[PDB]
Amino acid sequence: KWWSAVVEERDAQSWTISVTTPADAVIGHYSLLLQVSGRKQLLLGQFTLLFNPWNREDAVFLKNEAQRMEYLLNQNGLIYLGTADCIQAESWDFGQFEGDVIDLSLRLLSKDKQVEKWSQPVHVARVLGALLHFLKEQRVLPTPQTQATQEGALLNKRRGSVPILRQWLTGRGRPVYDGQAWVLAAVACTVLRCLGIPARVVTTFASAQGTGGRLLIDEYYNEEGLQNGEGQRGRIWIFQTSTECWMTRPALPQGYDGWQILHPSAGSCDLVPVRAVKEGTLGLTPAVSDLFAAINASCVVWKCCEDGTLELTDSNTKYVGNNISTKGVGSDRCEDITQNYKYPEGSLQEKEVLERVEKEKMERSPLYLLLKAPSSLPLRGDAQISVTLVNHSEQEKAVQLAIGVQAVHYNGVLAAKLWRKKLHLTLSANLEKIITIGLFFSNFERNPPENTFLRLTAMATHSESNLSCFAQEDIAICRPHLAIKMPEKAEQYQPLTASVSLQNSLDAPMEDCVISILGRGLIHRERSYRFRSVWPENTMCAKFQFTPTHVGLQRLTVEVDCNMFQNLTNYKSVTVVAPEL
Amino acid sequence: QMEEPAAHDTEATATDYHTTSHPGTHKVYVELQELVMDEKNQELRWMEAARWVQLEENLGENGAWGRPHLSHLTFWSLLELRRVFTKGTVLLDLQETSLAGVANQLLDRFIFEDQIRPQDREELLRALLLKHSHAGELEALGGVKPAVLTRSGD
Amino acid sequence: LPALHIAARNDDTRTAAVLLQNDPNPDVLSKTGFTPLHIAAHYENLNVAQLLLNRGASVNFTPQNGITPLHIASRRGNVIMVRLLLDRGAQIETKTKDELTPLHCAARNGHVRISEILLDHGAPIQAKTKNGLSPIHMAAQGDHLDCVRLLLQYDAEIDDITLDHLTPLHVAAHCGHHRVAKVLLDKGAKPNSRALNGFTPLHIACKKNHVRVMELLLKTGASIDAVTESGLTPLHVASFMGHLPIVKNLLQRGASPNVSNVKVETPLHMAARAGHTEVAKYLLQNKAKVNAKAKDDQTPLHCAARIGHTNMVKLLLENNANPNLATTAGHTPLHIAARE
Repeated sequence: KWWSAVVEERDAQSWTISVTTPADAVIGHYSLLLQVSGRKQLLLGQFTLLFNPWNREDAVFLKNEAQRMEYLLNQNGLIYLGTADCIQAESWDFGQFEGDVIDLSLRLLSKDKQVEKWSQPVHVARVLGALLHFLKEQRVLPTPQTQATQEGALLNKRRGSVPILRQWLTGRGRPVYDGQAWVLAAVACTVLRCLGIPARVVTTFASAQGTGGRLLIDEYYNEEGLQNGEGQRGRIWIFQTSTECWMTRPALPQGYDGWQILHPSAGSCDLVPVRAVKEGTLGLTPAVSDLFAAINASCVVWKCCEDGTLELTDSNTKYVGNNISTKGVGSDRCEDITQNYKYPEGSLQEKEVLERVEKEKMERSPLYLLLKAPSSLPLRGDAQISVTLVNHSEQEKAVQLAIGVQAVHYNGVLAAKLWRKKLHLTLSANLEKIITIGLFFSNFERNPPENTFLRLTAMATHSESNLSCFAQEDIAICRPHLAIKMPEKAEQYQPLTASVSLQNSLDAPMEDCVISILGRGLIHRERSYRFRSVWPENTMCAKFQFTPTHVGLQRLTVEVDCNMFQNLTNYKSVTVVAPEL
Repeated sequence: QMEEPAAHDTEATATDYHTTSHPGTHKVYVELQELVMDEKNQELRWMEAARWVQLEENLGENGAWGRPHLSHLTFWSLLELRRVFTKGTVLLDLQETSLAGVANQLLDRFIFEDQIRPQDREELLRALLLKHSHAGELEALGGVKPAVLTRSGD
Repeated sequence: LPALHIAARNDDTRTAAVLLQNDPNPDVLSKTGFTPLHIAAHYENLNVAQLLLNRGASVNFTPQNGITPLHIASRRGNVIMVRLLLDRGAQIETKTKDELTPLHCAARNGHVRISEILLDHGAPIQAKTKNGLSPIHMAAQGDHLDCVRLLLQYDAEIDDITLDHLTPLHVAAHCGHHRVAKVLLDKGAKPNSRALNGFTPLHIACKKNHVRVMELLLKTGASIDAVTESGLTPLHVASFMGHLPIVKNLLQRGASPNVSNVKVETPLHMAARAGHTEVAKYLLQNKAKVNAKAKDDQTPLHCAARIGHTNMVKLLLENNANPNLATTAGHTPLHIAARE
């Protein structure tokens, strides 16, 4: 069990010595020294020591093997973005198994000065999370306020994690702007996957990032149906990425081993087991209450007016923190672990836990509407939406209806004002009425930014009664599909021709077609090719030739840029086998 | 027809390959080989000609290495090296373990940069995969003569 | 031999190697009766698993339970063990004591990759356990979305029933999963499908108080009006269970309190049978005729008198239901109040 070494096989000029290791030892660069009774101590070499999910007796131990290869041995991951109604993955390459990454991580570790508490993964994980949160707050520059579409192809293209790590440590590459600040979790996951701690990257849709400790959220809205002013201390973000690591908690009471969420705080970090988040034990860790409140809290919406007096409005309840998903194992598809995070809504158990957390915190319409809107809207296209109105009053009534459309960032930051429309209606005889209206991009006021999502709001003010009805929906913009034609299995050291096809669904002719292909173990670094103009009716189909080199399971990615849009990516996997002897 | 496009180079992502790894210092030993053909059968193969441990040491036709001596080069050589190195092709930090992968990536970069025609890739790839002899086998060969490859392969 | 299974648990290769060098027994039973191969498939220790499979390890070696090692391997989810046991030979179509196939437990646990491998290896998609439950029903129970997506992509007959006629939408609404309801909706379903009792999925949503399923079903266009084989309505189910926000939404979205069952009963008569107060106030606020007759022409005071609960009476007398009114038998609210 303890440090041991046996000399098993003996030759007249050689010994074969088998060194053994303890289950709980500090990781880092070691050095071996041999000291006979006579001579000075002799240096024999250097090595490094990491964690192993294969040993039964170690603390950080995973039983399943395929989970190890997915969460620790894999390099080609996916990150899911978009709304929960249509989710689009983007292929990513952590590249944790480069040469210098381990030494970089150890150089980051060495600013702690508490050496022996490096033997345990809890302290290392907490310190690395804190330092990485400080480093992201240090080296992240805000976005350029001026509009630069010709360089928008370069501001928001990402190649991986190691360049971001290099530019964060040294600042000798392209910076990472506030438009994509969600990479941090992935970076940390990369670091743990480098170090030996199993980890994965989850995405929570419709999260309430902001202030915490309170289970109520205020929102301010214009008379016309927009948001007066910008920003708020606590707002509901569209999505939020987080990092999960698998280990066992001996310091906690018994019964909480497994997955933990890594949560930095504005610096001390901490990690929380998922069963602790579901059960709701606030006093177990100072951070559980805010993160669990961040998941199931309710919002109220206020109506601003010309006088400055704020008014409560009757709206449909919207959900927060739904459809958390991650990359499935052994495939290229998404899986939802939301049953591990919440009880089914409307159970006895969830009502019980709500009553318990509320008990712990206590110590501390004559007409309405509803909206049907599509889940996805094509670029340079159009769609239809419908709003119904049902009144409950024997008398007729006049109403003023306003509709607003505006772009918003992924962190609740307002982006651009797009469209507004105001009209008058008269409901009668307690009969429902449906209004269907189209939405064309030509009728808008501005071109949308690179990465935004449209928010459509509807406000119905009764002329007689000041109590008004309100509804909101969010829609993401979808891009045309990119067809990849390729055989499933390939032989090593053989030519292979892949095809890529694109149809110009847009109403405008494309110019400056610039595409790029890359992939690990297929092409050394990157390539690029240029093309002619593509008219709105015709398509473009092209073919490339390469040869696989590293046997196993790979995937390649292509990325296209043009004048209408930039950084349109797609990917495709392949299994290559050894050649026949 | 499916139109073959043109390449384009733009090195915004060049910064995205610069490791910070200080490699360390190491001595070098240079060995030169070129295409020849033995007399008993008309088969081309690579044969070494000299080594550069400290000085240029050449290998004779009899198979014995001579004396070390100073290194003198020729002027036409330096001209052609400057011309071909000014417009040459570089491949840095290759991640390989066998020569065939290096050859394949070299061919892909040649085709990508319009260095060679696609119809010549097979013959040169056949050339670069022949057996590489050493100093012990020369007396077994019975003599060799320099040969040049051809499109037909003869 | 009670320690050979411990050697399997710890993957002790040399000890088991000696144990099979001396002894010729490749399979012995514990007190439960499980072989060392069962725990080797459990803890994924494959060196001793290969050593056992080299000699005599019958892949179809069933105890009285009938649980194959393939069943446990599909239960805990070990992929490489499934591939190894299928390479060495495996009978896919077997039954347990409960006639469970490995696909049943695979769909129940949620391991989608093992199910893809199994359907690749010729496992029959259509099957029937002791009850007759399809694997999609169990996969819809355990809230496994993408596994359901995979069975839909490969092959699935959506509107399937079992001994109690249950579409997977029905068990989805009984287990409270709106995501599988969405996918099963957009792929294909029928809201009109009824069980043996005659219940709509709206009835199940009114019973188990799931809200997102009710909103999605009504956004689909499931009819407000519906007739149970007993004669009730989904508003009647929501009133009988005492869920206020479901009543609020369904009565907001268009409903009629004036409705008659096979015994003429409003949701007020059937609600004051239990005395849920807030739903009664909410239905009374909108247009409902409190002066009403039941099957035996009992006023809501008659059904409210048997409870003995006070303020339901004061709310009913707020809309001045008269105590002068009496039933066909002559009984009055005073008569029933003195009876109870």
